[PDB]
Amino acid sequence: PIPTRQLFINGDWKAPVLNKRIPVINPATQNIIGDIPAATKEDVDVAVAAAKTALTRNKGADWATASGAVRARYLRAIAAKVTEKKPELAKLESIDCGKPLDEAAWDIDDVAGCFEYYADLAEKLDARQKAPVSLPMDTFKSHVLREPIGVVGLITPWNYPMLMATWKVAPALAAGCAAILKPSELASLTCLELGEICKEVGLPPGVLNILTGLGPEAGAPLATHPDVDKVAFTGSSATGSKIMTAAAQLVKPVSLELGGKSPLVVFEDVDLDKAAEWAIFGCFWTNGQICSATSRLILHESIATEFLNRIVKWIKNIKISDPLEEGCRLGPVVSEGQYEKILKFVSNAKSEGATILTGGSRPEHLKKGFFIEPTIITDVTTNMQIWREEVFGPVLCVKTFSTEEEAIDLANDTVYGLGAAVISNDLERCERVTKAFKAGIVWVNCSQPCFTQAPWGGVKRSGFGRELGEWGLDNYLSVKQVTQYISEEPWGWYQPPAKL
Amino acid sequence: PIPTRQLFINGDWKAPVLNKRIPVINPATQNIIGDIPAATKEDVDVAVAAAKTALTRNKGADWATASGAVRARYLRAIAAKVTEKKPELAKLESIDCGKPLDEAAWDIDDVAGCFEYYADLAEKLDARQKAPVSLPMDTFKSHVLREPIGVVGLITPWNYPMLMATWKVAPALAAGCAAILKPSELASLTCLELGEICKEVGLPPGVLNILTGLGPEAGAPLATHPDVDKVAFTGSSATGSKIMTAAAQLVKPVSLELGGKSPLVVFEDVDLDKAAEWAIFGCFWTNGQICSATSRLILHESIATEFLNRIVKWIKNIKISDPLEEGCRLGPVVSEGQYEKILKFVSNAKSEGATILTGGSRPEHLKKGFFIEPTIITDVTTNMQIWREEVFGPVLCVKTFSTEEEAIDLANDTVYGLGAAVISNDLERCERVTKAFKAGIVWVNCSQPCFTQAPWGGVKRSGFGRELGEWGLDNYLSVKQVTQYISEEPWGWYQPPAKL
Ligand code: NA
Ligand code: NA
Repeated sequence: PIPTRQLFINGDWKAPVLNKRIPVINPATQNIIGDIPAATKEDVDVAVAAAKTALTRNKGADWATASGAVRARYLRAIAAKVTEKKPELAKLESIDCGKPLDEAAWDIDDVAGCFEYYADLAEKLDARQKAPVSLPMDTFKSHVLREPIGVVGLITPWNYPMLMATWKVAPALAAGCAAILKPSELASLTCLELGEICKEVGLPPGVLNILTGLGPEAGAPLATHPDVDKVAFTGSSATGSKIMTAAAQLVKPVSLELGGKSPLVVFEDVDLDKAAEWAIFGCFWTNGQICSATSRLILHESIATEFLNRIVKWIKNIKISDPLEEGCRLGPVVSEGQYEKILKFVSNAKSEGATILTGGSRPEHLKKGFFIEPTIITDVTTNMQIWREEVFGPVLCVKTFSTEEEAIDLANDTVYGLGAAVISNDLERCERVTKAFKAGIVWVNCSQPCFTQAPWGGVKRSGFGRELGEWGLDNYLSVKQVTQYISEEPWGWYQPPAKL
Repeated sequence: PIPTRQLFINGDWKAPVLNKRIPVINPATQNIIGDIPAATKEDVDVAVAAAKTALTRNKGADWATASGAVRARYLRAIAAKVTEKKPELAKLESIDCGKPLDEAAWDIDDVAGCFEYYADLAEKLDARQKAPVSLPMDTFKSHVLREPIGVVGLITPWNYPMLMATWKVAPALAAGCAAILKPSELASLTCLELGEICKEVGLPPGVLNILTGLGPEAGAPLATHPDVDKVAFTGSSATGSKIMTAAAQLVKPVSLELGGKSPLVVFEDVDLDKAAEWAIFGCFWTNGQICSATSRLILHESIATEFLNRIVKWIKNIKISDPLEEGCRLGPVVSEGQYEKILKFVSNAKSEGATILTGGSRPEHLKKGFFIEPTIITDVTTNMQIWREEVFGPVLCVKTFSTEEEAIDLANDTVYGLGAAVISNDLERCERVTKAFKAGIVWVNCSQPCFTQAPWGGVKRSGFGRELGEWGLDNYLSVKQVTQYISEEPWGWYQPPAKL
């Protein structure tokens, strides 16, 4: 059932030069279920060269210098193909990364949705070219051209395998770039299947190249390659640093989407079951593996007790099972390494004097797989590890407040600044807290809903630059100023040689 | 004559903590003519804290959360002061960095012009807040807020002391940020005078801090400070690499405007005198110390002999003297170190078999000061140092071509990609060569003219990001997405606890 593939390079399948391969593990069962190719520098070198050629081939006429509407057709066709293979792609996603099937299906709709969104942006791009710049002199004219930034390396995480890749691939292709996508080794199946869809769409060879493998072996050489114009990255802050470090040696532009410790602030004037559902979605959905997870509950003390009672009840209704099982609302975490790391976060918080209100370990009824109960940790102190560090599992901590000012202070109490959410019936209070949040994304009376139309990214230690929306496309376009002297007069700055 | 000043921190003059100072040298005379304060980490610490406080003070009401029209008035008032003090400021610039007085007067006009431009942009910004994002669902509403990015470190070079400072300071202040400016230790006089102008205008304390000193002592701590939100930099690629390297540790956003080896392509179908003047302006103007200098001449063989003859005639008419002298069209280079570096490029070019068509050493009639004659180097081969490395002095090297395609390949034969220029009466040929240039900035039928209204920055090894125009303002604004659930229906993703 699980496909066996090569690297996708220059329009076709291709064995890694050193022919190495790595396991595919199903997090729900812990069994090895196949393998994926493991790329090295010599594969990067081939892929990058293929990308270069794809940009220059035929004067760039098939891709780079073609009109946006031409690229748009390719992106619409990729979108229709994804929609066609939805049932299979969603199942491979759930198998590969462990998210509930109903989540994977949502992801696959949004992959198609993203390609279509950027296809429409590609059609609008042609009219955006040669944008006049108004000048305070009639002796010059100036305009702007928007050109493909060039060869791009795209390095993505496993929590939303196909979708994270798409967020980068769609605008990059829409802008006329040629991409090397390096998906997470923990979940590469659906990205490899993106290769097949490229073949079936007839996407020009070298325009998209997919290289699976270990981060240091296959990701790292993208950031140190003379012919890579930009690296776009989503994942850990630590890996971000390393990639940014390496790129510096060649002053290569890098964009970083990183993790966070996002706050959800819940005021007293709310429907408790609505606010309880959003809090669970904010921390436990995607099996807690959300970069922008509201993993810190900032809860008005007047309702603390009854909110926590309600939220625990909701947790008890969450069906935790194999992701493919009907009605699944929580799957296993992606891997053994993470499973053990998450539980260590829970025990450390126990060792520091915090209370496990609910959850804390694997569920009793599941013997195999990396399953963890939705955990709520209470009696939490500002200096505890649980409060400051990203857990990336179904683990929420709770602190209480009374004043709006104290809630904001607790909210902004972190080195990160990706997401933030406020829930209150008082809308002027929502706006006030919105403005006070030091985050790139703020949700009002919800937590987590993510639209392709709107800009996505962090402040402080959560990285920089925005993806999605028009920002997403602009990340892959280089701006060229064209300024023209239209006066027939000599510049007249230097003294001319006398005539005779 | 030459003012004596302290650091400018938190609205007032303040001695370095370790009270060190460093000399000011007149490049024209080589005399020590005064001194400037030399900041260290502990001064950066004080300046950074001062910037922080400045953003939060009175709930940001004076500056950060104030309307754009309020910051505009401060910017217009700075612009008026610069204009008022033009004669003294221009003279200070010339004495400090060595550029002809007529050039410094032009810089000071544009300093004022830049503040005025960004004042207009600060006003327009109020109307750009809360821009709605159009959603494919009636159950959510979304918009964007544009907030100050926060505490910015601004690190600038000596070739346009006040103007380069302004390119960063004006948009940063227009965006409601608070800035720490670290000017070049080779030319800090006019930037310190910006300090006095801030006092006189009543700019809120901490909004602009001016820290003079050594690169590693005063600039470097900006890139490693947890409270610095962004570093904006213009200077050498090597220093750029270092700043980007340090900033990566805290995953801090950095923008780099670096040097290049920019080409000028001159086709046979042109007025030789006009083309000659522009080639001189492109390489020898500002004493050849232009990041975007067209330091490689790509000249059509059919006109090569007679073009080179004309350009030599024009060069002989360039008056080279003390920058304050009436009619000066070439001053000394900024420093001894630069002086010696440039002469080494000329002799290394001779050591490799290239010809020195004109210039090559100091002028005979000037016994003191770091003067170098405008230099044309011919018989150049692509592997020569002179062809590939940035000289940053009045040194032009020449190569010949016959076909448009050969000229483009020569033009793009470089790791850099800041600027580029085409001169031809055939405007359709200009457009073709424009599109083909791998550069951020292209000049048609001229070389070098620079407008505040138009985006400025490089591709490849010349850095990333764009300054000036609306791009300049956006560099200092963080994007905040605000997405609000407006449905009264429950999210309905999770199974609710049974009603009893
Ligand atoms: Na897997
Ligand atoms: Na000086």
